[PDB]
Amino acid sequence: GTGKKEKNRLLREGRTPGDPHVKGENFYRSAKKIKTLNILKEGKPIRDSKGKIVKAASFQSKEVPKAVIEPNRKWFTNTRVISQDTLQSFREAMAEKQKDPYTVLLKSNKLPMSLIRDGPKLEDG
Amino acid sequence: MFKVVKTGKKTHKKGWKRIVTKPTFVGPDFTRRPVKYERFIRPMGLRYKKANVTHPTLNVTVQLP
Amino acid sequence: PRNARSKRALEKRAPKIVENPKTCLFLRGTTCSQITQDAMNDLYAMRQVHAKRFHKKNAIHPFEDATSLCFFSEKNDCSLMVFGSSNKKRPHTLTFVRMFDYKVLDMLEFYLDPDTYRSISQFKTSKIPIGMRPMMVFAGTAFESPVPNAFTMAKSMLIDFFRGEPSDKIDVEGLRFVVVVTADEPQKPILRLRVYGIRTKRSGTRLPRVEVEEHGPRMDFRLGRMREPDPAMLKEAMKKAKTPQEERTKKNISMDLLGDKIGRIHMGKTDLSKLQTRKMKGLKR
Amino acid sequence: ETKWQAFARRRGIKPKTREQRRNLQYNPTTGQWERKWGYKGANKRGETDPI
Amino acid sequence: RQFSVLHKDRKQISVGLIGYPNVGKSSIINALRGKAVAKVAPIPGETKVWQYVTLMKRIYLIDCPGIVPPNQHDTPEDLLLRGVVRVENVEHPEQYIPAVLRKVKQHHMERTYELRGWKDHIEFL
RNA sequence: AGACUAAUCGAACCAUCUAGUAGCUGGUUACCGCCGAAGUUUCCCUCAGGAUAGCAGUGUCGACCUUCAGUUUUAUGAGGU
RNA sequence: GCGAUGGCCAGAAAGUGGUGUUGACGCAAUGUGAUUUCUGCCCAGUGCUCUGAAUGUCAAAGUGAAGAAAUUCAACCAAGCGCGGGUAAACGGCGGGAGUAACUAUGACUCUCUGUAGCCAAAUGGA
RNA sequence: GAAGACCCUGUUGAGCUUGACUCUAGUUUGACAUUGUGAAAAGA
RNA sequence: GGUGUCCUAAGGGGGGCUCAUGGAGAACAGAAAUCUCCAGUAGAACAAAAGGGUAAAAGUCCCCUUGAUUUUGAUUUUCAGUGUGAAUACAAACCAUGAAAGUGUGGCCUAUCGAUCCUUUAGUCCCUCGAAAUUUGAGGCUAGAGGUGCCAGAAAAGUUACCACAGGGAUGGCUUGUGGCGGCCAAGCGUUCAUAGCGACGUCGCUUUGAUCCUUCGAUGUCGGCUCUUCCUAUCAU
Ligand SMILES: Nc1nc2c(ncn2[C@@H]2O[C@H](COP(=O)(O)OP(=O)(O)OP(=O)(O)O)[C@@H](O)[C@H]2O)c(=O)[nH]1
Ligand SMILES: [Mg+2]
Ligand SMILES: [Mg+2]
Repeated sequence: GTGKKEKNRLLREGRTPGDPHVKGENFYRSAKKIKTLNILKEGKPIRDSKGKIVKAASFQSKEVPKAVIEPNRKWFTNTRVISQDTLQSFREAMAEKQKDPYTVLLKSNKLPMSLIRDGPKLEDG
Repeated sequence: MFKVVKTGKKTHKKGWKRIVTKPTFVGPDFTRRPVKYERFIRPMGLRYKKANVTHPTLNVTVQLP
Repeated sequence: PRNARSKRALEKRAPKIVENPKTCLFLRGTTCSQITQDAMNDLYAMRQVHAKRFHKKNAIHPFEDATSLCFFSEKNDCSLMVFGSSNKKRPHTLTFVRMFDYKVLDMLEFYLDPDTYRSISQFKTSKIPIGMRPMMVFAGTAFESPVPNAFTMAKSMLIDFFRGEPSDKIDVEGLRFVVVVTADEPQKPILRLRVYGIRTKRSGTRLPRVEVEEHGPRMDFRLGRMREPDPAMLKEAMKKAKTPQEERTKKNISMDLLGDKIGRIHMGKTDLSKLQTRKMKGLKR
Repeated sequence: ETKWQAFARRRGIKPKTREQRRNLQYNPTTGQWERKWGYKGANKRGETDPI
Repeated sequence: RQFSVLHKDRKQISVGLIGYPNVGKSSIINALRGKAVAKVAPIPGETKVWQYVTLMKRIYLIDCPGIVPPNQHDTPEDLLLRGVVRVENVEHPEQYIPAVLRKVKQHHMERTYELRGWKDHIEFL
């Protein structure tokens, strides 16, 4: 055959020479799978001989960032707008909607439901 | 921001799970990740949906989603 | 394209999913009659907005070499040409050239009858506004051939010439002019091009009574030489692109009237006939 | 596909987000917002300083 | 499988089983899996904590302890006949026998215990 | 059961290589006299990093010659406040 | 899996030993683990095995040419691999059912799917 | 027998696994020698 | 291409104007400085590589924006063990400008590492191959050329709850009874060449006709029980 070494496997699979690799790659492990399985091993800090942490664990950095918001014109505009025709079409759909047990909801539409659903009843109001 | 959630039955624990200690917003149609792959834990008792928002011009405070 | 204006020009000339309206280049050979020039002027008047016009004499014979036409199309971004010429054999000729990717897709000669040609100025009527699309009527049995022929290609080129800018909506006041092309199968058949203006009258019903009045020009053609497309080039040219606003339909996935994504599940028939119930002690005699 | 695009596809390198790739950064020492490049960018820092 | 194909964007789907104690949740998980992967007992409260079982590559099953939603109109007799409690830990068990005799047909009891001729539940017992 | 194999078992016991190696732990033996310290200074991929400046002691030698100085004053800068 | 010029072993080796005073109702290795119950549906991606055509990769030995020779260059080139077939279909994947214009793999493009104790099975319908 | 158990550090030791690295027992393929004596062809 | 300088960036929109050159004139000024008129199809400028680019402009000066890469999308393509989806395409909205018709923007790209490195060429009159000579070859030394498409290369993983050894370890005169954010009022503090700024007491906005009972929202942090004594008071009883 060709060989069970990693050079032989990469040449057989036609990988690009000189590409970097993640430590622990083999036939059974890709880079994504190695990252997934190294997540389970993460969480332990690096310490010196006296137990003082010299490198913090993942997402335990202790470094205090600069929490600053830049000035931007986008903060003062309308993100979502809707027209009266679109609202009226949605109101007609709201009135027309029925319930089917054999259909399921997969992704809700972000809509201004307070302007679309009907008002409370007279006696309740 | 994150505290360490420890797992395992041995005296030495694994420490990869991080719990968010501040209020969060998870959005609509939210289903939590399975526990074997849930690194970040946003607890249900800290999730918010509404806020008391003030309009500086109109001088009105309304509870908005 | 270092300059932003040249970058804009290149982006206009770039291939697109939804293509721009086609531009027609009107040009003439070294010898071209006054009748042929008048016919080219009338066609340019019917298509002013999406046409460019040359004004020199070009030593080009389209059915021998079309490298110059390819160069002119590449330089002017004109995917149609109307080319005028004249010989002793062919006294008044309009050559319609349609191209694909700056290479000649197909060509067709029209021979213009000089004794029956009337210009737009020879009718004292109200004319078509600039940029307004006329409706089109193609009449007669010459355009329904099972095999592609000169009349099918002529119909395709005339539709591509008069189609204008496509739109999803039209004002009802923009339905006032019609271009009618009539041709019958058979000695050589005559393709007749006429343009009319449309007036509407009361009829006692909801629909109006349409009456027509001639607008011009009045052209009579005999179909001449023909250059058919390469089949592979024609397949590439007749591929149609799907816009992003055309959703690729997924199985059991829909959008309802409120915009929610909805999935369909299928339970199947409930068949409990093969179920044996538990043979309890209390159910035995 | 270019050399970078092939390399990123092989190595699982994800494209940077538009917020991540902005020409803006906060300088702590001066306490101002500054561009990373371009006219008066941070890549040319100190070319106009007095000392 | 249909639900998994509908949620093919995710890595998998999770199916959680809920209901009353002893309605058969763990048994349903075992029946789907083809193997005794969850503990099954006729006593209520056999399952005390949630359990993941990998049914297929993209389908998870989540076993849950049984729940009784509190109702002001439900009686201890109703709960005991629904199977909420262990009957070894109740006081005065014969006070629930008349409910069982109302629920079960008389000839079914007679052929079950090969016994006939009682006039009340005390004499039956 | 990694169980048992002479109280010795995730590899028995005996002698030798062997005074094996340790940067880690412990220890390291009279007196008086004269001096006497130090912690990013500058460069190098970091931690399981290095040199290096600086600060000291003994000798000498050279005309131990030139004088210099963590100071003030004078002139002129900065601070015109 | 093995019909003896064999399999499974052991040994540094042997004119070496064992199984073997053995021969498929046997021997050796696996998994499961009395009885009763029991085999969701369909394949064909990994794998299992096919001397089926290839030289495509193709060592040593051997062959030819050039050079004064060291040497260099050429074909030739086994198994395995590769290519192309059938599966223990084990692992694995696997919402169905219809059509067609593709025409073989992969299709692809539309359609639409929700008995207060019985019947049927060789007494029983069970874990 | 707490100089235990636990945590932390090592130029740490050792057992164990796998297309981690370099080797290798075994196995398979080819060539050379053991290897001799006559034919019938096909090429030089 | 190498150095040293300068800029409220480029772009977009709108408006006004007309260029290179020639002729005739104007102190210094004289082929060549600036000014005036006439003639000037672009023979200038700017883009591209016309065989017909552009003239009340696509050139050049003023005005306005400069906000340095917007928002939304059940849609397109790719991706996502960090799935409020990201990137991308398209569309819409917004935005800039203009009286307006309109016009236009909301980026361009790219693996990395050596240069004391890698590859390669020449030396005829360079040296040596140590018994001698010649021809190949090799080494040394010197001088060149190119720069990761054609300049080679850049794949030494885990686990130990069966274990072992050498070592090192195991906020505080804090707290308590009365929410946060936003606005207003306000005695007073300040200020009175500026009339700003602080401000208790308050107040106002957000956070079921005695109902409903068909909405219980995550163990990293661990408590106990027995026996028995004493203290505190922040008092349940007397
Ligand atoms: N006859 C019959 N019995 C069933 C069936 N399914 C479950 N059972 C029995 O019902 C009892 C309850 O089964 P479980 O699987 O423990 O049900 P559960 O609701 O999970 O009980 P918890 O663990 O307390 O939550 C078991 O003894 C089963 O044998 C069934 O389909 N038919
Ligand atoms: Mg149970
Ligand atoms: Mg259960």
